[PDB]
Amino acid sequence: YKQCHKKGGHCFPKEKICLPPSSDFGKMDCRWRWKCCKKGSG
Repeated sequence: YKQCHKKGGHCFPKEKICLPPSSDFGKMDCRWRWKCCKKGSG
């Protein structure tokens, strides 16, 4: 919501696929062990 939203993404745990496989962010403004995901074009 804070850092990731400028790019445009939602938080998901550290295990699922961020599809398309391009913009997967690490520790953004999620919690300690979760990540933020954004698509490319799809």
